[PDB]
Amino acid sequence: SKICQITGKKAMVGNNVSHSKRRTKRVFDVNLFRKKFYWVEQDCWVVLRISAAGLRLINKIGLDAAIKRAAEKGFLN
Amino acid sequence: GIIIKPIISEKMTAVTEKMSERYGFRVSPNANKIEIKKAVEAMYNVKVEDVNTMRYDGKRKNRYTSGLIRGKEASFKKAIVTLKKGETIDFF
Amino acid sequence: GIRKLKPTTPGQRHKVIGAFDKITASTPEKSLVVGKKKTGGRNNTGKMTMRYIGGGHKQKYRFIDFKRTKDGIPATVKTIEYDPNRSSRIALLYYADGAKAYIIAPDGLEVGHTVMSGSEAAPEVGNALPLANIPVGTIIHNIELRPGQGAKMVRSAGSFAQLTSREGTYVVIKMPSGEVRRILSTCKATIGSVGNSDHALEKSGKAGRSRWLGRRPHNRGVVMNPVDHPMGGGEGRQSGGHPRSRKGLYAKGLKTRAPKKHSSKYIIERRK
Amino acid sequence: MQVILKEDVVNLGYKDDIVTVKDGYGRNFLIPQGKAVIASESAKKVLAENLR
Amino acid sequence: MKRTYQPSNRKRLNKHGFRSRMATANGRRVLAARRAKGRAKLTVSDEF
RNA sequence: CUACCCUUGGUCAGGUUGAAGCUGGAGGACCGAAUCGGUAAGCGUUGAAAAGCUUUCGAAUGAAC
RNA sequence: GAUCAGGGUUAGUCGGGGCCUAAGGAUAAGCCGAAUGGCGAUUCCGAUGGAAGAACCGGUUAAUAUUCCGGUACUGAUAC
RNA sequence: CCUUUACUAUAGCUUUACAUUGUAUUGGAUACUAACUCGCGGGCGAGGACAGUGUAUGGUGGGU
Ligand SMILES: [K+]
Ligand SMILES: [K+]
Ligand SMILES: [K+]
Ligand SMILES: [Mg+2]
Ligand SMILES: [Mg+2]
Ligand SMILES: [Mg+2]
Ligand SMILES: [Mg+2]
Ligand SMILES: [Mg+2]
Ligand SMILES: [Mg+2]
Ligand SMILES: [Mg+2]
Ligand SMILES: [Mg+2]
Ligand SMILES: [Mg+2]
Ligand SMILES: [Mg+2]
Ligand SMILES: [Mg+2]
Ligand SMILES: [Mg+2]
Ligand SMILES: [Mg+2]
Ligand SMILES: [Mg+2]
Repeated sequence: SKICQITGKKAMVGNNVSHSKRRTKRVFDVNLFRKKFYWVEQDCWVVLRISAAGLRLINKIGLDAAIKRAAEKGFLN
Repeated sequence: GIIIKPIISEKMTAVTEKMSERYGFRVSPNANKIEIKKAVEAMYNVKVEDVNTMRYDGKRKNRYTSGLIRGKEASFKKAIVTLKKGETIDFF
Repeated sequence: GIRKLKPTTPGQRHKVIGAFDKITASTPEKSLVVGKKKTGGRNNTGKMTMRYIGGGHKQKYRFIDFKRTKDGIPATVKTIEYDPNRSSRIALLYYADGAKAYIIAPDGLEVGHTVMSGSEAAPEVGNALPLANIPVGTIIHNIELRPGQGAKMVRSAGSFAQLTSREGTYVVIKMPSGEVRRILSTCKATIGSVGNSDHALEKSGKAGRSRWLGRRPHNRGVVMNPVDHPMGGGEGRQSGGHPRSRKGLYAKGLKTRAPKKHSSKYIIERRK
Repeated sequence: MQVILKEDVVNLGYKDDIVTVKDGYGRNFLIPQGKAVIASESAKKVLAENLR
Repeated sequence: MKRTYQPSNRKRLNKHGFRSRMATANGRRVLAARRAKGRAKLTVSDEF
């Protein structure tokens, strides 16, 4: 599943619009990558599939709170 | 309900007239040879020495009405039983 | 090293085949062969992705040791065999401890010689040494790209490369294509050239030999219809315009190397 | 990215202090090694103590 | 001359039989349409 | 069905010629049945047949069937 | 070779199947992907192939016959 | 349905910017390793803030 595990972000459907206003279907994809993280509280490593927006949340409230927030809303499963 | 009925036909009467220990029954199509030897011996109280079997599908009986109303008779299995040499069976 | 046939039949008039004179054995080793399945150029979805492939003789695959990891253990050359899977010949080796392997047969390596691999091995034909321990100016084949991976370059019949210079952690090697590039000094190479150098003098002679080798006939684009090929169409023979493929790829000079490949840091001079 | 230095660090230093770095420097070098810890309110209160 | 229908019972069941229909979503969609119509013959597995 | 491919099986009367290495027995070699085709003519055209029949013809150890 | 009724196909060894694997197919751990799903082993399935378990001649019926009968063989289990 | 220097689009390829993405010396280079990438065997190598990818953008684009 191509879903961010911290934010839940997935691809959205839109249009290409030309100068003559021809509209053709397109996909807006997520800036999604796999990254390894050191988890200070648990003294371990985890690998997450997150967006660049999810990394911003990790680098603001910390890893541990981000995973707790992600598990409440149902993003990590 | 292994044995359905004995066979009284021209061929089988001649077979018995030559081999006095040779008889033939109709049995349930899914009974195996070991079971059939048990049934003929637990009902006629004899010593069965050999059993041969053959499977008959039923004859199709296609009638016509407004056409082709298919029909069929039930399938059966034939068992030719050989008794211990010197033993007989009486269907009366 | 070749045998030219007399023109008894029009199919044999221009046929030239190898003499098969270096071969010493007729059948392969049992523990080193396995039956090989044919693709007709079809991929795992069943669609034909490569044209002109199909048919040919049944072949068994031979396990060729391209890594030469048994370092320090001597080996002896037992037989030189035919191999349908490659243009060169192959040599069977019996190690002193009981192992057996096939290697590409270097030119000048013959039955009864002794071969070795490792950093403390003599630089002799058929020996595998790191480039760091190979003298400058030597003729070498079976060149590793990465250490521990295995020979990848300079393996076809008659091919060779020359080690020209040392640069510390890298050596400089000139390839069969004329390219000059830097290779890591911990990689491995085998001394000598690849044998069967007269393989490029053969002539098949007739269309049938191509089918034995597994190739199917190849059609020109100018003799098709426009729906099949951009070069098709026309009333009578036409040139078809600029040479291009079915997808419209220019066939007369367009460069296809990715212009930001990282290995360009190691390519000193280019010819390909 | 605000972090709490748990150790004395080259250039930026003076352990047990509030310092701001680029997100790459903190997430990838200081925290995985263990010369810093992310600065949240729930950790900055544990640092409001000095008791020296 | 050779005509289009050359029967093979093994090929018939592999291509159209009951177990091949049930193996895909679109095959089960076919079985649901034939049941809703009330067909007496569901697949080629019935005529046998 | 047909086009191509993959795996696994089968089939090819008889005669002739005489390469590499007096011998030897090669070949998308020769003649010719089975077989695979479909050159020419005749016939058929509410046909026996929604493409056939008769005679004739090509290949017939191979890119064969 | 039509309609109706009755009758007729007999195996330790034959042909299958039980065992094995090919092309290919379905999968496991994993990978990919709006959904439906697509891939993916040395795993399993799958003969047109391989099996170290073994039978041939004759005669009899209106209709079966290495199957029934005669003669002469062979191959597994099992008990003493 | 087919063609092209008809029109308008578009898959693909390619350019730059932001994100992924950091640190030193002297902006722009040089240098480093910890992000990230590949190989070996069951950590050691080789690269490296490039590459690849997302978004935006110019060019090309009868392949469609
Ligand atoms: K051609
Ligand atoms: K075209
Ligand atoms: K034809
Ligand atoms: Mg018997
Ligand atoms: Mg039977
Ligand atoms: Mg034409
Ligand atoms: Mg002209
Ligand atoms: Mg010929
Ligand atoms: Mg003929
Ligand atoms: Mg001729
Ligand atoms: Mg002929
Ligand atoms: Mg009658
Ligand atoms: Mg048998
Ligand atoms: Mg199996
Ligand atoms: Mg008869
Ligand atoms: Mg007999
Ligand atoms: Mg157009």
